Amino acid sequence: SGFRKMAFPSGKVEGCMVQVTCGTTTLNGLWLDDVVYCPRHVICTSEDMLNPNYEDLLIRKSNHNFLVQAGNVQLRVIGHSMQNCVLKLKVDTANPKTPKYKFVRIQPGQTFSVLACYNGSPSGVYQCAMRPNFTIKGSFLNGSCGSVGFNIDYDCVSFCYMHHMELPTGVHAGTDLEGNFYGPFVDRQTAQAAGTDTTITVNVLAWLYAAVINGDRWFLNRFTTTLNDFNLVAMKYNYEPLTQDHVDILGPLSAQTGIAVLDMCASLKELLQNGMNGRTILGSALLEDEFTPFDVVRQCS
Amino acid sequence: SGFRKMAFPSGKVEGCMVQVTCGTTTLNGLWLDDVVYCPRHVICTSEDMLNPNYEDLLIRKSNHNFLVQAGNVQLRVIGHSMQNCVLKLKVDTANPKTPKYKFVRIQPGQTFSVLACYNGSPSGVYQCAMRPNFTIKGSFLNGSCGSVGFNIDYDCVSFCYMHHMELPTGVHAGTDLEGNFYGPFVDRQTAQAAGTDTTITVNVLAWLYAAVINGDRWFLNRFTTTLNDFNLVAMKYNYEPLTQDHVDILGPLSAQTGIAVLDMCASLKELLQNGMNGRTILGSALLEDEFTPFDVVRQCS
Ligand SMILES: *[C@](O)(C(=O)NC1CCCC1)[C@H](C[C@@H]1CCNC1=O)NC(=O)[C@@H]1[C@H]2CCC[C@H]2CN1C(=O)[C@@H](NC(=O)C(F)(F)F)C1CCCCC1
Ligand SMILES: *[C@](O)(C(=O)NC1CCCC1)[C@H](C[C@@H]1CCNC1=O)NC(=O)[C@@H]1[C@H]2CCC[C@H]2CN1C(=O)[C@@H](NC(=O)C(F)(F)F)C1CCCCC1
Repeated sequence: SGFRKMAFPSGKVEGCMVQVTCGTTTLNGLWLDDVVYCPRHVICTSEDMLNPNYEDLLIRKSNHNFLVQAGNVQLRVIGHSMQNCVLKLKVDTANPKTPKYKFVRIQPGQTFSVLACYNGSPSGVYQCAMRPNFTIKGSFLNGSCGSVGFNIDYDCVSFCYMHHMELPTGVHAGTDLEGNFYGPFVDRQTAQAAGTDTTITVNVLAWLYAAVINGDRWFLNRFTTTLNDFNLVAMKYNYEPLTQDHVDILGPLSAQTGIAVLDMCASLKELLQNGMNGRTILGSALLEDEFTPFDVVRQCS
Repeated sequence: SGFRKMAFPSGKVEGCMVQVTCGTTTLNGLWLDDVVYCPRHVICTSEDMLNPNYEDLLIRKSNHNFLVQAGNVQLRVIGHSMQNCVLKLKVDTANPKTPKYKFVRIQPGQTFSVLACYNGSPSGVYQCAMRPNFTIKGSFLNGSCGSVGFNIDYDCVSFCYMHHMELPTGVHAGTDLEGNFYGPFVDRQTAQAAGTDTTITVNVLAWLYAAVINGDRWFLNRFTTTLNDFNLVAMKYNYEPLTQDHVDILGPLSAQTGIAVLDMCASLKELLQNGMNGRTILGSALLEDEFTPFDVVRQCS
């Protein structure tokens, strides 16, 4: 039945995307009820960005310094406040398309959908993982700032990411919707570096189970192993240690396939030690770590 | 800035997805104006599907044999007709969320976004290519039938795919919105086979340009080649021949990077002849053929 990098349907979030302008700076905002959330660096000039004092920069602004456009209609700003690295703009109209929503802070290894936006206009949607080093491997150009990441459980949108910056390795960094950065990054145009990344082991194992459920079995073997002996090989290949919490989460997939977790661990070990020898798994020549156990169950129903 | 398999925002299509039930068969339909489009096999029992006569099966049905649910509201059917492999259900309410739309039949090598749907509820969105053998490498379970594929240009949705079936290789087949199958497939549970697939050469070249635009340059070389000598190596690696039409389409990417098309061809030749030697391009260990030149320009702005 097949296995694809699948994003959440983006309709509930499209209806919240607006354009926020302050002087010559234009980026994207999220309009929920009578509040528009955007990156605070909207109030910055090129010069300010080298070493901004945001509190100073903001006390020098008024409501009228902020143009908020929902498509054609201009929303009148009637209030502003900063929360960490996000600006909150109180507007005179509650968004009639406000979905059921929450603000959630995701953990490294968890996945979410990104709605790339330019000038408040949705451009595309794709799935990302919060990397262990708190970066995301996104696709973001100038104008993307204020684009959000989200999960949809039932009809409730859980917002977990707002886009702020690109690092020199070509990966991306931003905040939760309360304005707290993921990882040790700051909203200043200064030399900053992604820390060394690791492979999300539990997600590789989840993807191996997805493979089996779709009829790729070539990489399986009769062997098993212990959490301990497996984790020695993980250490060696720059893979996150696997925990009992990780084995427990892989349970439903373990049952559905009848392959024990520590049996599937023995498969990963041999793949790590010998490579794939010109073969592929779910159309990849690399071990994929951007599917969670939940993503695999969800998609393989 | 990064490169991702990116789907169109799915909002305009979510607002068109309905559930169609006929007896015990439930699948998805597309509600545009006062018409609901769905797979004609909705009128089939398990038994009928082994060798249906659809004309017969349909003449034995009335408007009242079709329950159409848009979320919680039931739409009253006031007409029905078959067009090839699609059923058209005239309903008593024009869809207030009908976007600007077209029905288009796409060519092999072209891409589109799929909104996977179950019980008329959007489940996920992802990008697909119409393969040269007229299959798509989708992710579709029982209940997916009636799920649509589409491109969005300006605010106009061009619908190009409706889902009908899975082939034994685990790839998928269906129709345009006028009910004509892509490829030599029929809507009957009988032994049918995907033909041998080729790699979309123009899309691999487009993806190499995307690579250069994002700073992957390792695979470039000083050499060039001719269309003919390149096509000799394409033949050998099960790659579609490249045409002047393909070279012309790659022009804007050729210009933007200053790498001539036949220069980038000499790179593909060496990648085909010697492989990648443990290196990756845009995070893939395989040559990717599901990005069009348009997809690369659009995303790499
Ligand atoms: C974002 O602000 C944006 O989209 N703003 C638009 C409105 C005004 C101009 C465009 C922008 C998004 C990135 C641009 C390229 N790809 C992106 O994802 N972010 C930034 O430009 C961001 C600002 C805001 C906080 C810090 C500064 C600098 N910055 C960066 O992304 C830079 N990164 C760094 O300085 C650092 F080293 F990572 F810290 C990039 C440096 C290379 C060139 C592109 C920007
Ligand atoms: C689709 O009709 C559906 O979703 N309908 C729902 C309502 C009733 C039950 C589910 C369904 C979608 C596929 C099922 C698995 N994944 C899919 O993409 N299509 C079919 O089942 C389709 C019907 C309609 C036209 C032909 C028959 C048979 N069929 C198939 O997909 C089978 N393929 C073939 O018979 C053939 F060889 F390709 F010709 C599949 C065979 C094995 C896998 C399950 C069905």
